[PDB]
Amino acid sequence: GTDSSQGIPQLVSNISACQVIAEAVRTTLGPRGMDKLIVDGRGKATISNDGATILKLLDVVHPAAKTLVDIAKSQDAEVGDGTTSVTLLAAEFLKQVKPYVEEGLHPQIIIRAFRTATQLAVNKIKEIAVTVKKADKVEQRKLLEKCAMTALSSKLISQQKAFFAKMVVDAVMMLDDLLQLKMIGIKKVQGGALEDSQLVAGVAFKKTFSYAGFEMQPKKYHNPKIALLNVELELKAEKDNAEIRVHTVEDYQAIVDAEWNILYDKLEKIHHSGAKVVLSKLPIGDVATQYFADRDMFCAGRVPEEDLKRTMMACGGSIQTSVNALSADVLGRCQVFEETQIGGERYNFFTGCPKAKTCTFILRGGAEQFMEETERSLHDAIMIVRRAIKNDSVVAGGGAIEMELSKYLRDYSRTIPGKQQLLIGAYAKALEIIPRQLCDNAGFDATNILNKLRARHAQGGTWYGVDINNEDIADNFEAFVWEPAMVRINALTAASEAACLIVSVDETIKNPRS
Amino acid sequence: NAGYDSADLVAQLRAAHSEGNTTAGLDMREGTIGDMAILGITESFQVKRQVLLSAAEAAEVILRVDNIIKAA
Amino acid sequence: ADEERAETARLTSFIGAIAIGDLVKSTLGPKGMDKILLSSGRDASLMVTNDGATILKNIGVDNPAAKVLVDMSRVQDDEVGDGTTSVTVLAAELLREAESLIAKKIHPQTIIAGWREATKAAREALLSSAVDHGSDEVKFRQDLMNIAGTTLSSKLLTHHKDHFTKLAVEAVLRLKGSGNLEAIHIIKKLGGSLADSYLDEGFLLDKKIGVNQPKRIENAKILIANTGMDTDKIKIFGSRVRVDSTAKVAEIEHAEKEKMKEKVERILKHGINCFINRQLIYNYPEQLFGAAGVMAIEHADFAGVERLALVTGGEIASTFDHPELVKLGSCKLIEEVMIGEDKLIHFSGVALGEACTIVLRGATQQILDEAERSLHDALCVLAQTVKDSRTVYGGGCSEMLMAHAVTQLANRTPGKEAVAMESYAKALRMLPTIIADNAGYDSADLVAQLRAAHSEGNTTAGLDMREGTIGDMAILGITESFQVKRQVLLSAAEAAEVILRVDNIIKA
Amino acid sequence: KSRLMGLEALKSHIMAAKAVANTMRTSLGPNGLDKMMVDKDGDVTVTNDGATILSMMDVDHQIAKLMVELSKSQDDEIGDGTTGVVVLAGALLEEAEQLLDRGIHPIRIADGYEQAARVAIEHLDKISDSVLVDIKDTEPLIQTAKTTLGSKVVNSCHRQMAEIAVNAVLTVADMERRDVDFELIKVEGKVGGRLEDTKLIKGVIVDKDFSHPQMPKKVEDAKIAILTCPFEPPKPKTKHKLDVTSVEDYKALQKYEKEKFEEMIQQIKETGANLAICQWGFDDEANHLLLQNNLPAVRWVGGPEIELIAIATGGRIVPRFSELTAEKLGFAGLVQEISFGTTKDKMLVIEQCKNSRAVTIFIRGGNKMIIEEAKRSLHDALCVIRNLIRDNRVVYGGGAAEISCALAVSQEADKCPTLEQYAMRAFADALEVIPMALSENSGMNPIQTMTEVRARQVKEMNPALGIDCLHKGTNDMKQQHVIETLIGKKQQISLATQMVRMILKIDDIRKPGESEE
Amino acid sequence: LHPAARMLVELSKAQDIEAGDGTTSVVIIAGSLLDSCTKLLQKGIHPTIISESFQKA
Repeated sequence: GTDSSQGIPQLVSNISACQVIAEAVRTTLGPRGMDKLIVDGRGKATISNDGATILKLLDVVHPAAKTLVDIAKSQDAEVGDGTTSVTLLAAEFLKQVKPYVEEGLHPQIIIRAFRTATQLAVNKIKEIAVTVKKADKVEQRKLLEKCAMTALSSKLISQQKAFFAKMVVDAVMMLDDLLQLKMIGIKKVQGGALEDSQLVAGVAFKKTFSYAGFEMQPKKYHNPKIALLNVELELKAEKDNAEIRVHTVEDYQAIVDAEWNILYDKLEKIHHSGAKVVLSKLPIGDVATQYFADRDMFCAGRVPEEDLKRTMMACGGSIQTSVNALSADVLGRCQVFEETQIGGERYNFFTGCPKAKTCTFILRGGAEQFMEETERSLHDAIMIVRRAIKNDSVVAGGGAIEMELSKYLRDYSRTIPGKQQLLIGAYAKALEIIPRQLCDNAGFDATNILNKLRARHAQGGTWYGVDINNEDIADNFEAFVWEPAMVRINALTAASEAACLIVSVDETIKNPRS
Repeated sequence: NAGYDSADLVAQLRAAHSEGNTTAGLDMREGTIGDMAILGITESFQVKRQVLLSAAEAAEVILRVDNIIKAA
Repeated sequence: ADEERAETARLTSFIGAIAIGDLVKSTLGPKGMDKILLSSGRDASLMVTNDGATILKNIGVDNPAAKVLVDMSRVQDDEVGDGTTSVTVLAAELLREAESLIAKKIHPQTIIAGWREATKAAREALLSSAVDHGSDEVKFRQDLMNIAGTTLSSKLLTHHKDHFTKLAVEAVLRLKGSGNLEAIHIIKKLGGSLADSYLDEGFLLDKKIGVNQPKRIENAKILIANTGMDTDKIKIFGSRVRVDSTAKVAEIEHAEKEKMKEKVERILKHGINCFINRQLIYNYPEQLFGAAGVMAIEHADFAGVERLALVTGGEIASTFDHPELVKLGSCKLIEEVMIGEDKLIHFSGVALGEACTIVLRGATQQILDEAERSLHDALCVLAQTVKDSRTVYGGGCSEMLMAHAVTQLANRTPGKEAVAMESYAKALRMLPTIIADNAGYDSADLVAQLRAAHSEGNTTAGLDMREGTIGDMAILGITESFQVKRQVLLSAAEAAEVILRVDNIIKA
Repeated sequence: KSRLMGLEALKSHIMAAKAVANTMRTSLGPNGLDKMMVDKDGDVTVTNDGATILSMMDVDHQIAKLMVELSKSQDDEIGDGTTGVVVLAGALLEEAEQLLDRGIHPIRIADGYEQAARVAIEHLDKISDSVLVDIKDTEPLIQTAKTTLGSKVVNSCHRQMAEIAVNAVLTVADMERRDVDFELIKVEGKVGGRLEDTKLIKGVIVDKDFSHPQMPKKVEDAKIAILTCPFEPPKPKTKHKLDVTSVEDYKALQKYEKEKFEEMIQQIKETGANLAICQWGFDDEANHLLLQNNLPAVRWVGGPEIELIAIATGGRIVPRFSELTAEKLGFAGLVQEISFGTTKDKMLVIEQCKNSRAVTIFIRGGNKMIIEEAKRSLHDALCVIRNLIRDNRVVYGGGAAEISCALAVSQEADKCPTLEQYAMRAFADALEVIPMALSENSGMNPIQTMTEVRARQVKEMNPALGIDCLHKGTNDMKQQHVIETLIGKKQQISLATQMVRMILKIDDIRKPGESEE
Repeated sequence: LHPAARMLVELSKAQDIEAGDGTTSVVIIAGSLLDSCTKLLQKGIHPTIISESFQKA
């Protein structure tokens, strides 16, 4: 059969279930803000501060619950940043219109009038927007750094940022011209100097399999002709799995010296088709590694394809599912291959590559569970540093602009209404909740702080905002607490409509009724 | 009463009085073992003989009535 | 995982070992009330058991605490003898001892060391109470006896226990410090003789030789073989398998008759009338071997070859093919005799000596089993009797002396551990209690007095729980090696102390 | 599912750590009590080691999984330091919850610990920052392996184990590299041995022995044949075994396997290597032909272990028979099948002295526990000793430092107007449970115990003396020699406080239930 | 079938092979013994002290 339900009972059942899923995003995204633990299904666990990551892993039954799923993704597909903020805002409106729907009064104009300030806001947003490009140098590496400094400490690292931001600087420029986010891959270790990360353009390699002596196997090449290989090299190579056997008489010693041949053949197929460092995405056998040891040609196994790819994009080369290497572009090469251990694990650095816009970071965290968010702070900086690049105009962070926009609407809350101040009072307030969430999830006084900003926002102040480590009043733009204006613009688009959309629907059909 | 170790201190004062110690006892004021020379906590033979007297009777006398007939 | 916590696991460590420490101590002490092992869990049956492991082991152990004691007291039994009864109870006793302390929460640090020291106190007190009766060899014979007397006592044996009073002492003496089944080779067989057992000459085996072989051979030169036939000897041509149809099913069993005959030929190259092997044959092959002139004497006792080889100068070895790799031996006579209703072939001509054979005749295997085990414990404890000829008076005298000497030590030496150290001594005095009721006799008036009585110095005097009386443990011969007694003091402390240090049990 | 936040999961956080930590704090240190822990397999495992308790448990919550994994770092890193990093990590939750119950926002209290974790590791730094070399450290190493070996309650005479751990770690983990290396340590040992019987064999000892006693039991220096060649069934990845069903099929099976191994044993002996160690070792048929050609050689070897005789021996590699040459051979200083006095432990040493690329500790014990006893004893010794070999940095432990660390921070707390003083207090207040719980495992008043040391730490102004970690009555961390790598002392802190922090930033929980491992 | 029930069937069968008669008679005095034990254990008398009384009987 098939189901459908109209009605305020369902239309409120809409808005109720709508605000259920925003629960996740309505905690996180702040330096003293929260991360999220979603342990779903079979006992699979996930720690992601990103909503659009966890939310899609979480169960969303309702059309509204599923409508906000892309709303987080909508901001996630844009900057990769700010999913929780765009999702938090939508549910806020519902709290604000909640009187009106319990009043029972919703002219469809109310949501149609949400679009008005949505424009006007993102207007004033891009209006007040100020380019950071010609503002900061030409190379703009201070554009990068002061966006690197403050975007490293907006999640975790306020100390390393003094050391790291300048690396977040040059990693962005190097990698950029290629928008791949894999080539900035950071290498975590321990046992060296902790909380010290070195930016290395060359790709360190997590895994390589080399035995039968490690000092009779060359670990370094100043022209690696790089075997980028998806090939597995098996322990013992049988001729057949059928119409052959083992020992029943002749094949006892017959198979074995023949078993060696395919490995003599195939392990060499890498060599005579060329290699020095042999990077196999799949394992290397022990007597096979003895072979490569006996061949004095560096052999790697179980290599991540991504390390191959960063190298592939570094060499202009490619990975090979074939032990046959038929060209330098299907094979790979560099002008440096160096195996070294920084932190106690074998790295294979490809440096001076034919291309190498890869930026590898050898990083060490203060401890076991504490080491990860630094890299997330590094990339998040790298993201919005690149996003301060991918958008010239970058406004004050920490919800600095929304407060004025509220009063900017509190203007219309005075100015506009025959009615709609009810909206303009409701609507605007929901803005201020997102940075309020920070003072909240940091345990500091939003209202106080936000209104301490508002007294100066009463002065006409706009970029006045919160530094979200202290949760304190400041000017976020000058503090370089920043996100681009389009990021601000992109938020109000979806979150306004989601309220508008789900309002237009009081009726959800279920065709399977299953 | 003091909240100190009876286990230790007693068995210490037993470790005192196993060999025998006529000069010392456990001072609950101090919390630690202490002299009985009349350190001031040494008490008259009058009381400590008679306190020993009366209840020594009663216990065995409580033993003496197995039979109790209660007519209330 | 699943973590038993401080509350349950230790009380579980309390109850389980205490629940298994109850049954064997009824059996235990002079005139110990037997436990009846009830088998309703495998078959439905009754079993009369004084035996610790038979009580213990025949009941599979589930509880983690019931594991260790039944495990520890078991090896204590195979090692030091009758350890399943002692160490189980003794540790379960100390577990009964810990509880008030644990009810008082005496620190798990305190109790272990407290019982650690008091263990020495009793071990030293036992040692103090231990005196060599083995000063003279005949006294040492008696010392071996008096100590075996406490080892061999309180079992269902009758002429066996007495046969092993001398036999252990005879074996333990001529081994000079040891005891063994190599000096005396146990043969447990059926027969009209109930507990009757004697020291065999050469050795005997259970089987009758019919068909065309004479049942007795003279001038027998033993050809010893670890190798023999299964009635089928695997070789190059022995792998023939013709079976396809039902006719080849009919033909295949007959080829076995072809297989049996060629096996006779390998022994003829040796040229000996008497060939002994460790393997067996049917009658139909018995028909083949006596016809060819080489007599097949089948399934020779592994100890029987060792019985001869030790006396006859022969060598024990493995993988026989030709006479050279295994030294020859000589029996004066190879004969078959009538033993009760049992018809047995018998080797002899060598009498006693270094290696002996002990034939155990019985109505059942029950009367046979205890005899080897009662000797097993005797030999080791009488081997212990060599190391320490100290025989301290058993039947509670050793027990009631130790807790005494523990006590004064358990007093001033601890400033605390009197909690433990005295609780230790209490367990030592518990064994005399669980017998006193079994004797029907009062524990209390006995124990505290009779301990102090003989702890004030009547050492020969002690607990005769046959009669229930205060009795002399010397004239009764109730005394035993300071070793066997020291060792059962060693394990049970741990089995109680180990699971005390266990406050938590995780279940992965 | 359910998003479970506020006190809901904050319990689910504070819940799991307590059941975990307590069996560890009752097993904490030598006074820590030895816990029998039986599987669903019905198998008794007696665990006084929190990590082994952690290895024994998996408690249901994501942190209880990670706490098992938390110590493993410092257990890999420092060895010792497994139990304390966890037991206190739950005490912070006790601290923190009350602090949140004080109304202090969770991220507030979350931060102050780490914020105060500086002085924690920083006050430690001041005790011994020292560095010594192998022959110097061996005295502090045995002095630390007085405690570390004795941490499993087996140190007695085991300065043998300490001293072989002295030269084991420096070999593999160099003092100059300052990189953790246990890899070239070859863990080796066998049940049936003794605690008092333990060896550091600088080369590799293979289980297999000479194919015959008639063939010599000595292979000379070097000249070892490192090969993958079948002398028995090859056992590749996948092949099915078919046997012979006939009389005429049986005879020739014996001739061929004779004909190739002779030539192979010849060619190997003709190659000039007087020990053939074959990745596919000898059948019993290859043994007599090996005796026919009269060469000493080894039977079945593990696949990678023939590399382990290639790396550790410095012998240049020949992978397989087909490539045999006299140039590339296996090396051995001396080849001996060695019995240690327990024939239950019997190894053929392929001996390495000049070039030893895998150092081999050989551990022994009467039982599976007793080896493992000595194993986890020395291995945790090994790591602290490694920590000390790189930099020999110790402190007077057992809470004597915890109090002294509790001074500064809890003091330094009020020095700050900042909210985190409460955290800093509760930080420095959470430190002292270790001697407390120790004194409890030590069977003493835990409460005065800590303050006995602070009465000292008043007087002392330094851990030297302490309370009783050994229950031996001398109140010392000094002459009692509670001495451990100051590195790992700092490893518990950073691991404990910063993990809890990461536990604390997450009150956000999507699980079907509350605590899901 | 009961721990003390199984000895009964035994007890019966034995007097047959013991005598050839009295098959019931061994059991008719069995419950005779089974009573006296009670009053003794009701008197509280020790069972092993009760045990050899059977011998003495």
